[PDB]
Amino acid sequence: NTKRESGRKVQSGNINAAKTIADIIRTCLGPKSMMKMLLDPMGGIVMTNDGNAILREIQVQHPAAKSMIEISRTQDEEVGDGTTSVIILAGEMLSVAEHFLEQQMHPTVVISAYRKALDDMISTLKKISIPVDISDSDMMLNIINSSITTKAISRWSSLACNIALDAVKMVQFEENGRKEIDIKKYARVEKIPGGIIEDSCVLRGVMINKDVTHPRMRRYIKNPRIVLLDSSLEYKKGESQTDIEITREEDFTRILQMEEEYIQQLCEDIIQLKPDVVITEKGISDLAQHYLMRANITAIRRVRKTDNNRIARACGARIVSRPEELREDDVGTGAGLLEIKKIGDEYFTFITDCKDPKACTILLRGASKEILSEVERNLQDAMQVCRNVLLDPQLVPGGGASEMAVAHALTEKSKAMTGVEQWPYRAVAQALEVIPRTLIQNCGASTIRLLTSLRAKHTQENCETWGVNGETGTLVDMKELGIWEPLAVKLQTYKTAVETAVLLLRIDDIVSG
Amino acid sequence: AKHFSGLEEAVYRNIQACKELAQTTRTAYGPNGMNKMVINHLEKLFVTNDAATILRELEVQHPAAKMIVMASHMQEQEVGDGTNFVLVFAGALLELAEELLRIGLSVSEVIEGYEIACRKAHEILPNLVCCSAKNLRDIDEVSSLLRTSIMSKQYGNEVFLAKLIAQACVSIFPDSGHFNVDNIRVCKILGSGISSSSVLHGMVFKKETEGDVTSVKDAKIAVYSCPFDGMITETKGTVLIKTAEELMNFSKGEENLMDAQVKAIADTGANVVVTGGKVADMALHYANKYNIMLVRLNSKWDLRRLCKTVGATALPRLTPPVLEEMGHCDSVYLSEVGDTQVVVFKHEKEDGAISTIVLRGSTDNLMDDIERAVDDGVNTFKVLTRDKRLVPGGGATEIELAKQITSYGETCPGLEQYAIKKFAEAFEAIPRALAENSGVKANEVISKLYAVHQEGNKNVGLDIEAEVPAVKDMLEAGILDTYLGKYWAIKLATNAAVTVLRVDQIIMA
Amino acid sequence: AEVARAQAALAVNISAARGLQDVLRTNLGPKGTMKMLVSGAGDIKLTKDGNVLLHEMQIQHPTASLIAKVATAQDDITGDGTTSNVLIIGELLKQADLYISEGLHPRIITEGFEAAKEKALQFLEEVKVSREMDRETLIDVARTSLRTKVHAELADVLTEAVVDSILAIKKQDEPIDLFMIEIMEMKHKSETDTSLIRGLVLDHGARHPDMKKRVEDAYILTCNVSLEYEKTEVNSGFFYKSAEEREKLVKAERKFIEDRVKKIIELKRKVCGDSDKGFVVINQKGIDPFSLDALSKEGIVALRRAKRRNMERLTLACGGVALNSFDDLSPDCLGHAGLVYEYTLGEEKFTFIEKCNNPRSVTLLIKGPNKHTLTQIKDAVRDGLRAVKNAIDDGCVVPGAGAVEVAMAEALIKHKPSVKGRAQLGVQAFADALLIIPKVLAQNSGFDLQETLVKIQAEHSESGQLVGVDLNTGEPMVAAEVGVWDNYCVKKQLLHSCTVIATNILLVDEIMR
Repeated sequence: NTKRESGRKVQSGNINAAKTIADIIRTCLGPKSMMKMLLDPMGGIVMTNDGNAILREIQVQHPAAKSMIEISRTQDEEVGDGTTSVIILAGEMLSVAEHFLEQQMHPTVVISAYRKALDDMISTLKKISIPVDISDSDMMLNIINSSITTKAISRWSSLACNIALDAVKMVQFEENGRKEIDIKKYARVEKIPGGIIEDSCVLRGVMINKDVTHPRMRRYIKNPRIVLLDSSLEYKKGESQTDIEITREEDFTRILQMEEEYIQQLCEDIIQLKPDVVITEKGISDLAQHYLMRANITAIRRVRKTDNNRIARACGARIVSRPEELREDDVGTGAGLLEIKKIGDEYFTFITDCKDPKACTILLRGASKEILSEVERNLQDAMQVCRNVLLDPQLVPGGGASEMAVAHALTEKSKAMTGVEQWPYRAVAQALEVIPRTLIQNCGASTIRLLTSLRAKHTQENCETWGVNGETGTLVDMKELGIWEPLAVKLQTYKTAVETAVLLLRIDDIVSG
Repeated sequence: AKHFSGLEEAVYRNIQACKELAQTTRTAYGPNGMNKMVINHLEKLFVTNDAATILRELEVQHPAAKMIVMASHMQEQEVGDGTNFVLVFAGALLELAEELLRIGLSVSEVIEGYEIACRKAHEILPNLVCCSAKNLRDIDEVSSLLRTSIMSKQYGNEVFLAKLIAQACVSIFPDSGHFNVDNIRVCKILGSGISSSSVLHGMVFKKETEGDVTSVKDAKIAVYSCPFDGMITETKGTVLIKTAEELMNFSKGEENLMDAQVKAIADTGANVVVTGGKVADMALHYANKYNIMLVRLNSKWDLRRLCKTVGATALPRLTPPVLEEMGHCDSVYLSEVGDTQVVVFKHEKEDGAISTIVLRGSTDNLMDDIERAVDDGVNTFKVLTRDKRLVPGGGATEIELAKQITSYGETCPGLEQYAIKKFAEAFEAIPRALAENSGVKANEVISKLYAVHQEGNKNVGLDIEAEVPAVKDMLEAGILDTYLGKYWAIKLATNAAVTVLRVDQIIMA
Repeated sequence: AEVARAQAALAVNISAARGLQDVLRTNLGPKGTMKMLVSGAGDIKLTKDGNVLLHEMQIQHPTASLIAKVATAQDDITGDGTTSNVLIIGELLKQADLYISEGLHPRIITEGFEAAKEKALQFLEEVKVSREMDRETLIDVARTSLRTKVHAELADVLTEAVVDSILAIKKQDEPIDLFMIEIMEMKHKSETDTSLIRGLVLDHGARHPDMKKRVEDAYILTCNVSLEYEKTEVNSGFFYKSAEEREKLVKAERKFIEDRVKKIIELKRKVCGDSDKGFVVINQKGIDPFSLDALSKEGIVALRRAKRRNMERLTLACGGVALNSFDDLSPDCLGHAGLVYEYTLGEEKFTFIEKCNNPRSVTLLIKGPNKHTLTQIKDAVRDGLRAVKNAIDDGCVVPGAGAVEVAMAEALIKHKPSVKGRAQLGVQAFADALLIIPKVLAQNSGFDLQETLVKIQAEHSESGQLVGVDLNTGEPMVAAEVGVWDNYCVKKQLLHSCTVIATNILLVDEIMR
């Protein structure tokens, strides 16, 4: 039902909820890290470097807590990294800004300060972004490696690199002129049991693992033609209930064969016309598959229409109703290699593809079946840096240097401009600075003294080319160090955080109905 | 269990058990046994004077005690007087061992000292081989040896029970080199005096005997729990008694049905039908005419005793016996047992392993007390069969082990020096158990045994010469022990004692 | 709901962890003591073995889960040392507490543990020296490995027996036993005893008057189900539910029985001649009386009650392959065991197979009438077989009984780091953690825990000697000269597993309800 509580009372409840989440993850981010331990209601241990995981498994609250879960999910879908980052930015800003500017009395001014800090931040952070080429691999090597060892993996770092770098670049969209961002579904990763790294292939195309699953279904054809239903298969696949009786005995026999009979009519069409690949979006079976194998034709099964049309561009042939319909080519070439490797009795068809939208599902191999999982996480971080570089060759040489760079930038401007804006703008300047300070907490000594040397260093030398690293907790030339933060993650994380902190300030009613 | 903390199980739980054990063998051990009242789940009065029985019946709630329970039970199988020993030696050693702990002695340093002492104790026991006697052809020699065992387990007629147990155990196998544990089986039949108990050999069925005789030499049996109400599996097992019209044809019909059953067993081989099932009114008539014995109304106990000896196997179906369900006995005959009519089979050359002592008493209360004396005395015969080494009477064994162990503290030192000493006192717990029975000072009992300095003779038994003090020769009185009895007891006792002493808190949420 | 943050929250974790280790402090060496464990299932388990005690039931905490997880990792690889593990982790925490409580960071202590640990793996490589894989040298390791698990007397009986099990390899060197595990348990006169029976022993046996007791040329055919039913590999149903049903079941067992016996007598004649070699048949179910008479007379040894676990081992030992039917099988594919003899002890029958073609199975026969004895002796065997197994695989073994602990501690010498002193906290805490192993032997034995330890440091100063606290008197000695050495595997896997666990505890500064 209706519950009424007004103003600053509601606005403290928001702080209370956000900051508690933000604190440990503020330590978990960086190249030093902590653990947020869950004590479960069923008992046992689960402990992560990611706050959302632990919130999900238990503890949801009305204001901030639900907002942090929802923004961070959008973040995973987008770039695929920085899920960690959002939550800290949103809570530190709401923490530090709200209290001093409410006692003074001005909520709506604070909302306008968030804009002025958004506008500043984009301009200054882009100036320090340094162009590198995406035709030079050795340059892209440095940036991609950092993303891996932010999770603290260095074993499986090298393997992630070689696959990801070439692969994302070949992903286009169906505008075809871009490249740029290759947001997930146009890039993917799927895993195959066991394996070892000598069983790993670089794959810049897409792999279908429900293609050639048998040693009597298509071997190697450099460019296949995939045949869509139509006039070489059918749309039908079901049982008939023209007249039915439970009383009838022969009814039980009729009904079950009617499924099987139908499948044989579909599979006889492929035999008579000769495809070399057929696609079904309905999803055939093992048993349906069998009849295709004597003609030596592969089936692709349990797919979807958006995947088969992108995959047709990739494979090197357009969508044709039957192998006797041949007209103007939408893609006449697209696959550079066809490769097939068998683990168990299941064959996995690899098909290298260059410069087509595809789906780009790349192979990976762990040391074991368990390790496929950890390897797949490292690639999700690696393919992110490829979409970042491919979008903008300009990226920050940050390393926590970047949060710091903006924080000091704003303090300088608040003083110059003067005006009624200067106090709320100075408040947000400081919120941003809490975060790189925590990185120095892990390293040792008086955090704030070290932070001061950064402050002097920003005006004098550089903002963040010479910045701070959280593993040294001292100033290090960040460019020489070869720790670079992906610009795309930092741009989006900072956009959403202002908005989620801005939403809570606007709220001054929580009802429960 | 429940949770514990501060290593409570060692200080606390060990002494709780000690006491629980105490005084249920600190007065029912030695030359006069003493009754204790146990009430079972089907409530009735049950008198125990035996260590192993009272623990089976108790539910041990202490986990500390439970080890000690198991070792008493080994000793019930093996001696039947080393079973009384497990408790008293073990409880006493922990009480004393607790004192040592306080001083700062570590739990395992003391355990070292108890173990070298036990090996040493065993070296003294061939100095406590005083005389050797063993005739298993003589009832006369056997009865004196059992006499101290049954004494502990009875307050009754010591002398008369000793002749009945001796008569059974010798007579069954006077040339065997090993004996059995279930070599004597009890039969517990109501009526008469305690000293009106007797000895038969072979199986006795204590439950009702009918049919009519027909043989005294052909004693083939076939064993069933299957009734003869109308249960036959060669044909249909259904009865018809739910209709008045049919029930009448069925009563008349039961006669002929019963003749088919009785023949069905016999022809393939039976003369006496062993029947745990029930024998109707009409059924009872056809067997009387036909002249085949019935041993009717047999409970599960009655049928199992029978099966184990002969190798006849029971089913709840009735079909002609195959050979595995057929047994044989040397004889059968019908004669009264204690002056109650029952069937008596003979076994003493068929396979032996079942003799019968009829335990009599006009109430079941008088019987339990003598059940303990015989059952323990079975296994005491099994020691005398294996060896002839004759160990003096109770409590006269115990002093000398204590004197030579005190020497063992002086010659060995170490941090084991202390443990050895309390090992010494712990053998004195047994005649202190007799001092506690006699209700005179512990100390004075102990004083006399050291003063005369006799080692293998002198102890304070239970007499009216134990009330105003005296000492007496328990070497020569018809009160004797055996070597192995004490060798087993001590070994398993020290097994039990040390291992409860190791225990530490139960770790749980 | 509630959330504990910062050093307060870290206290809640380390105090629990220290308390579990305190309880288990009682165990270790043979001058330690068994601990009584009762779960919620009755029965007295008397185990000093730390792995058994952690799994069956233990105090609830979040750290209860961690001490078991590392116990799990340790046991599986090495299969010793799970008592040992507990105590070092604890003592590490103690030291780490003093500094944080002064006003220091959990994280700086943690980093210094990693530096400290790395020097100590490297310390092992020097201090280790090659020792024989000959039988008597392995006695001296076996004597020691058994002693850290269980009490002195129990350790002594098993020394010789366990060595002969693992020695009967084919020069197949693994850390663990896989198929030399066979548990046979017996309630018997001897209160505690273990008997050596080489080769695989069978659970029970059948015997007849005519059967061949001693067989010198045994052609095993391994069968499963049964002489009760023809054409089976799993049992057929029953009929007895009515009066009429009983008669039928018995009557058609005659047909079933009649078909089966024929197969076996015709196969016997090919292989053996008439009776000139012996024939063994493995019934894993009931043996019917009719079939016991015929097989026995013929010269065929029937065996009654075998396991599926015997079935696996039997196949390796004889060279035969399993069959699940009683049927004819080619002479080629039958196994050969060159001796079969049945020792009937107590109320069970142990039929042995000796002259094993391939020895990777051995049998230890556990005596113990009492439940309390059986549990002690039997659980010592398992951790014992795998302990000695580590030593035979390992080419180098490390001196034992705290010999290496005191050496590593002194060498690692304070005021060697100077980098920030973040390394200094860790290397200092780790020195005192190792020295727990002296301390707990000294606690168990006479004299004060540190009083014996300073004499070990002093004797360690004299070079050419590795000095520790004896297991059997708690005094200083040259460990090497007595012979008390521990396998390499314990000592290597200890360091990796102790460091990780206790590292994570300090990383936890947020524990959520």
